[PDB]
Amino acid sequence: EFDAIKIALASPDMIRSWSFGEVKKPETINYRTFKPERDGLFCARIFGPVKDYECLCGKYKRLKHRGVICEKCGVEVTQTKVRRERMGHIELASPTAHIWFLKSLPSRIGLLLDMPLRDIERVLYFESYVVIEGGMTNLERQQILTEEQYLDALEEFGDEFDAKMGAEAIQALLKSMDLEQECEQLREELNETNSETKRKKLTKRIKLLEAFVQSGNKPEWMILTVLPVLPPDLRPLVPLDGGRFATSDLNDLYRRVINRNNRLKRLLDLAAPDIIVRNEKRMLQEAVDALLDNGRRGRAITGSNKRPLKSLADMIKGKQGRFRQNLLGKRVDYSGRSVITVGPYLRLHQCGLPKKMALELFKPFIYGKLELRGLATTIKAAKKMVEREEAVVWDILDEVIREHPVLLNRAPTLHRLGIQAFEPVLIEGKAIQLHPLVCAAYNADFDGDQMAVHVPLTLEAQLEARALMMSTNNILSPANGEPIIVPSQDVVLGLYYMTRDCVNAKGEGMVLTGPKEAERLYRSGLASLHARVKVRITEYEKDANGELVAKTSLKDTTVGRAILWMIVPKGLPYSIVNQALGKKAISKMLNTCYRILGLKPTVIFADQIMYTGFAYAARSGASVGIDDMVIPEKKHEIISEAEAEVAEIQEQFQSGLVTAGERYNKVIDIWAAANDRVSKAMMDNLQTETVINRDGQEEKQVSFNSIYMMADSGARGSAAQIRQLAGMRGLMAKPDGSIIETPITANFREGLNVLQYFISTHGARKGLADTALKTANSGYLTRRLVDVAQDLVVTEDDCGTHEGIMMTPVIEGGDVKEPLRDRVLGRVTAEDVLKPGTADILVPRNTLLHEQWCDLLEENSVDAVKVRSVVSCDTDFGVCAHCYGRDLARGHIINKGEAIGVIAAQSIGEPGTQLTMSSIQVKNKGSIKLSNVKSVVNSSGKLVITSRNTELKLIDEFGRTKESYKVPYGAVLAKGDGEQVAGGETVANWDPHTMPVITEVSGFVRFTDMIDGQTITRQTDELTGLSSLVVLDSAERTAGGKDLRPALKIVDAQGNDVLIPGTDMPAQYFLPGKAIVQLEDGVQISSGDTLARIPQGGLPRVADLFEARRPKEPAILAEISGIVSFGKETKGKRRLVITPVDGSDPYEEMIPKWRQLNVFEGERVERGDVISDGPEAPHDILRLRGVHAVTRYIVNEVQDVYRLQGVKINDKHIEVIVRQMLRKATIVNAGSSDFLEGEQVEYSRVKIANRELEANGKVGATYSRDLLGITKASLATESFISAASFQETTRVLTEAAVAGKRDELRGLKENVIVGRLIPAGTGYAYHQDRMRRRAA
Amino acid sequence: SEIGRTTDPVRMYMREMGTVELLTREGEIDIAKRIEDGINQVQCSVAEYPEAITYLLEQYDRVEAEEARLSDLITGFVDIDPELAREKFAELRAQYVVTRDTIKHATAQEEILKLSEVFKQFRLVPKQFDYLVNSMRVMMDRVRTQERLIMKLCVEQCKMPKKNFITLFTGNETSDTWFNAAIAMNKPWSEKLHDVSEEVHRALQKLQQIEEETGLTIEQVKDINRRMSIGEAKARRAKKEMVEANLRLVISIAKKYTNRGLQFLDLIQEGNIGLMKAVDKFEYRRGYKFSTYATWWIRQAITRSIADQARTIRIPVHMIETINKLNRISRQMLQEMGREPTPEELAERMLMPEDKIRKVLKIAKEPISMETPIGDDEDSHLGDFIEDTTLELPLDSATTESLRAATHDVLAGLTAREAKVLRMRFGIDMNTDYTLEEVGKQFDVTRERIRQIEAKALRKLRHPSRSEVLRSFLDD
RNA sequence: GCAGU
Ligand SMILES: [Mg+2]
Ligand SMILES: [Zn+2]
Ligand SMILES: [Zn+2]
Repeated sequence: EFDAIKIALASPDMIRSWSFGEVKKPETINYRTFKPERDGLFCARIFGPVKDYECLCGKYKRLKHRGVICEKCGVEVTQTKVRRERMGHIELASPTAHIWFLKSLPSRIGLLLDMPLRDIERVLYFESYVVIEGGMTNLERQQILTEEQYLDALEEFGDEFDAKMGAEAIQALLKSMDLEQECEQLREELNETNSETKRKKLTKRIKLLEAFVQSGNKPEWMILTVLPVLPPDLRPLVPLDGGRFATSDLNDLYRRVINRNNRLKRLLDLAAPDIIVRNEKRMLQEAVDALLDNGRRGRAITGSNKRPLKSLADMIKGKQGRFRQNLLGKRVDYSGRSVITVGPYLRLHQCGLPKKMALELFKPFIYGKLELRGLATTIKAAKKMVEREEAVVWDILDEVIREHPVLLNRAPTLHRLGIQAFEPVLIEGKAIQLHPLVCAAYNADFDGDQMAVHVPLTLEAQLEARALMMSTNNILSPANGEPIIVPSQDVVLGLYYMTRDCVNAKGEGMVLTGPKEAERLYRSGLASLHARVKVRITEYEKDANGELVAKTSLKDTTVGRAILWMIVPKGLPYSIVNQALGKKAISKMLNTCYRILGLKPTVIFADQIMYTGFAYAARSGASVGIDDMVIPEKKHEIISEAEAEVAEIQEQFQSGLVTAGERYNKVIDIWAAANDRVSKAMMDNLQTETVINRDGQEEKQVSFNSIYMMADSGARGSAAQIRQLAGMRGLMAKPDGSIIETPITANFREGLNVLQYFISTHGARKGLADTALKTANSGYLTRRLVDVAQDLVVTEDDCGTHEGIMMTPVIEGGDVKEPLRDRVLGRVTAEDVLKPGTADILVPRNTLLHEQWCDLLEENSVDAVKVRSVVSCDTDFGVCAHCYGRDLARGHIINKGEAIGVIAAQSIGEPGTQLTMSSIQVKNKGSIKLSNVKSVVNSSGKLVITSRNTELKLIDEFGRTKESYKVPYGAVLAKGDGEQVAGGETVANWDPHTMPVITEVSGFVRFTDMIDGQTITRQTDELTGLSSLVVLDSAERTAGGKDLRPALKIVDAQGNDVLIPGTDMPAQYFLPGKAIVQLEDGVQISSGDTLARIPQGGLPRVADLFEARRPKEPAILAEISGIVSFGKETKGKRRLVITPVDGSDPYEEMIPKWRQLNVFEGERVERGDVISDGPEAPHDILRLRGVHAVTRYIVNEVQDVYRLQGVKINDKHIEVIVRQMLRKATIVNAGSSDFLEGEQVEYSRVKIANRELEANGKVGATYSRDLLGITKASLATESFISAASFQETTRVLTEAAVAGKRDELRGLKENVIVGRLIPAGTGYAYHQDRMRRRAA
Repeated sequence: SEIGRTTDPVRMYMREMGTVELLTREGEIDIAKRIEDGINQVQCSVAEYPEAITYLLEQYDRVEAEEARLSDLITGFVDIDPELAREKFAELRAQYVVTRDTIKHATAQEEILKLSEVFKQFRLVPKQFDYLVNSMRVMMDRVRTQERLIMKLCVEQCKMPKKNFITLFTGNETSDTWFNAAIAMNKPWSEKLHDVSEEVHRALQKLQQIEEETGLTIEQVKDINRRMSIGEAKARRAKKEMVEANLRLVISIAKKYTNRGLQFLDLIQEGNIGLMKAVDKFEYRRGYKFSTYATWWIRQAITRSIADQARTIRIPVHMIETINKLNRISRQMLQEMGREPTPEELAERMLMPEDKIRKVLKIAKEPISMETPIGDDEDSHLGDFIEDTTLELPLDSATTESLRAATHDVLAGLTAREAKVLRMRFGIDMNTDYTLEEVGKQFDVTRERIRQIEAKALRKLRHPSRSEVLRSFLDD
């Protein structure tokens, strides 16, 4: 039908070609008879007939004569629907500037004319003249003039030159200009300009001019001489039933425009003075500019409610514009909604649908089945039968819903499991019955939640509901590969109570012939569910060939685990139920069953688990009383001891020994110690209070307390709440965050008094307000991520690349936070993984690392696997199915057509509402190993690191690292490199509060330009015994030694200048200001000791990481690898220079010296080493260290936020967003290509252009990748429909219009806007057919 | 200065407007006398064109027959009484007598400015003078189109700066005797003008025809045209000073109409139109101050503008006056009896029928905006509760297609002749229905026979054999 | 606007 959407500027000829007549009069309709008035805003002659096939005089009334232009009134005889399609126009008496191309910055009229917007707004508001042609005169072409200056120019030059004002002048300037000549002239004066700011202005102006000359646009079309009129059925004037009318604001704005325009034509005919016609032209300009964009220039026009009128631009932009409110989401037929209730009798694929909802949702299905089966002779008869609700329409309704799925949806749909399909079971209620196991997927509790039901009509929609979205296909999560159809509070508590053991329980010690006899004993009341017993268990294991081999053994079990074994499918072991099953043990049971046996046994197992958990929780009688919350009898004495302790700290404050700051801190710590004591005493009382008798001897076991059974199951609650029920609830914070020094010494079993309760409300309402105000932030982050990543589809099977990230375990300091297993599970390897014993490949090159392969990776001790990632995929316009890896929801390699960007964006932004708003001591045994090493030995026997970024890992006896610390520069290391340690001992120590400069090699003092009094101030003090010296500040020096930097260097007592071993450049120590030296001239210090000392999260953090924003004071990274030196000083910025000897040396930086610099002038640096310290900026990481480096940085810094809240998200989903962020490139060398230096091109475009150039021998362009934020990358797509739909519709539409852009509907949003199949999923085959048959 | 500091067009208007100083009582007199001198000298300039004299005198004899009234012929005479006009137009007739033949061309050049300064004492009305000046603009268009024919009939043929050809043209006015020295340059322009030297023929004489039907030479009537332009621009210059000085009066009046439906600037622009009307309709000989006249005209213009273009569904000015009288009367009644008056007492304080008051009260409402939020709820509006009533229910679309199918089958159960008679007589399967005569010409059968055929098929289909499915298409 | 999730 159509394959692209071209946007451009509208010529006045184009505006007159759309229109079906000119609107000459502001008349909307006639007031007596509501027929629309001639030549008006609603004109039946212009805009078409107001009734179907009927002219407005009624002379022609039937479609016998259609398409007939009546002669009594000029109304065509055709459908009235043409009033939604037929535009009109207004001939403006004065040219009027378009407000979008004048005011949306940067001004296109301003950028095109090389004219400031203040000058243009003064010319077109009739406040100044402008010389549209100079001639043989000193007046140039952009020279504005005042009124009297224009009079003086007319005195001196007469009627030779041409000068005008208003938008006629701007239109003459846009019309008279030559575009190709000025473009080539700007290219000339850009080749000869080296000022980077002028080069930026020139290149943006050149791209504007060349975008005009490549498209069909002319500049003067930005000045409206004809104005279009929207069809009157889109700005309707409709009579409300109460006699009153209801109009759109567009009729008021159009009527204002036509009134001012007809008055301007009047004044131009009357030959009015220039003051009046200038004021009228200004009013017409502001009325047209209020029609197009109200409020963009100055004060918004407000009509008759003192509320601003909604202009044309407001119809299409914003959260209430067409793009977001009617085109990306829309109200939908065949849709109902009701409250959800449990229905625990259901199977995983069933919902309960009310009969009175399903009779309305499926009305045409019932009409057609009543017509078909002969039960109704007509559709009117069938309608009456459904309306009366006969007994036969219920049989028909049972027929029409039989295998017909419905989609159930709980808004907010945070992720794709917020819409799942179900087969309806007709129930008689009015509430939907939602299966329990899917509630966690919807985040749905039955406390009033409502859910919408949608009916898939077509066979394709029914088959997607059944194949793609049905809740039996959805038992794994797409964020992490873990089960999401998972048992929960009542189920977990039932299975925990059944699978526990009691010591002397009824029926202990007998021997059973199997699980069926155990169930017989329990139901007969001959044995309790916890009696430790001996059951003959037959279990099957999948053999290596793939079938199930049996084994029969007497298992020491309890009666309840024997009973639960009856529902476990065959290929699972007995160790899977022979334990007290908490929430995680049940989730592991389900995950094991899914990996071992598959989906079809797992859904049966999940339903059976739910039924048996509900059943044996019902039989449990598990109840919360008030005696379940046992307060420890040590609470009162622990609290009295803490009160006595704070009283002694209070008398120590009254006696002045401690300041109120340390007093406050010590009172807080001796209240938190008491809180931890009370919590430990409470839990020690609560977990094991069951002491019971085995053959007379008392014996303690795990408590059967209900509060503890719920907490220990993981059914509901944690010890953080049990501590507030039965312990104390401790220190509460003020509204600002400073914790109050006296705690709530009460719990909820006892009362909180009035003051304790008020103090607790302080933090309660803060939590509630953050919850109510961060959903509007996490939803906005999710929206930005979706609109950056939507178009990423898996489009290939393999790109054949060999790149990939080196996955390693996440070791934050001393402990691991994510192993290699959950980091490489599901990836494909990028290179052959080989054993630590080399030359035998452990895992082959291109292998998908499923759970067996990961078990192989942890049998051996491989700790770094190079895997393939989407940031390194060679596929252009998409991602190969190998560089993604596994589809986490299914568990196999991902299919071609999966829309992985929307999955990644939902998986990241779904947990958003769970977010908020010195010496090293090796912990366990291992062999230390330091990297980035430059090392010497000290005078005493330490190991001294003369290197900045040396990092100390603990290589264990297997090769894998278990802790990773950062040892600073100059820190003395007690051990060597490769020496075993003891668990808990210290390896490295240093000075935390000051930075030492350490001796390179043993030698003698030379004070080179260390001038006393000019660069050195001598200080004296008694308790040191030896006088000290300070090298002077910048603001304390006299003229002198700041220009010649004072240096301390190495010599011998020989008089020979002993220097670094290996080089002969002069060794120095250039001591900066704010330093300390307590050493005199000629002192002897050996290598390895100091010579001088120098003193020194949440949801917004994720949002800032993805917007790629530069931090406040970023770390200054070394650009290129060279040696450090210094230039000019004291202009506020010391001048660093980094010189590589092996090339073009000078690279100079302008570091402001109020930053504490982190490198000395002697050592060599590399790209990325921090010259100064601070939070790294990701642009610098991408620029200097590479793409994989900023990828690793962003995924680590995002998972750091997500792992504090205990949120598992696979790294694929952050790597997708990172790939979509670094999607542009800048040309540094244009090469033999059609790009310009310094322009931002799509990276895939320049990559394939370089490929097709290198194919023909010509060398391609070279580029530098860019890191844009998710907003700046969403708005910079090559598709203007997606960008205009996202946000900033006005800027995107003006850029796209003046660029003459084209949008090929390639992503997902442009195909949702126009109502097509999306190019992902079941619409991917359709688009492959469409682009392989519309290409040849 | 303040140029470029504001965006409000009201402030720019007041800025550009305050830079004109007001007038004293005697300043308006001076400006009005400048206007009057410009207009009566331009009326003397069209009096230099004696076809206007012929028109004046023939409508003067029609005044002797009273074709139209004298007030819109003449406003009086300066140094209505009709006996001045008759005999002193006879005096102008005797003046036309003494100028018609006293040319025997150096002695005729005094009687023409004597005509002008004896025409001095004449006053003329706007509309018949508008007829005269449209005739004069026809004269102007003819003069300029003939001189531009002379301009670009030769220069589309030649390349030469045409001042050499204008130097010989001015004064000849009768023939091509000025073309005898055109070729003497012998630079190729007058060579190419060879090929034009003929086709100017019926041009160059025909203007010279009417030249002496109006009596005066083409060059000196071009002088009359430029003197007319000078005098008229002199009048229009002084009409500009009087408008630009009284622009504060328009604002002082229009500030009283501010929130009555129009913007402030719309009111002051319509009042400016009214002020220009007052200026070109003002005469100072009545001795009244100009502001008292311009106030009437500005009030008229502003209230007429509010009556015409302040409403979405425009109501006429008579219904606007009716609604204003109604609101005033109900205002006074509420003030005297402390409650809103019923239409059956509002109709008796006025003297209109009660149903007229009811329809007037039904009329006076302004349309709601569809962006009005409901209950201060911003995400909703009035616009998304309004349904499209003109649509057809898809159950009714299915009913229509099912009725088409059922009718098609139960007419397929007939003879093709009579079934086509029914499909042809109604509009079934056809764009139009046909009356019996049409199909009588078509079926080669007389009218009442095929009428009986239609009745035959209708009686046939009324049976409960076939009409059991069709009856369910009838309502209950 | 006011509530519900
Ligand atoms: Mg809820
Ligand atoms: Zn008609
Ligand atoms: Zn790839």
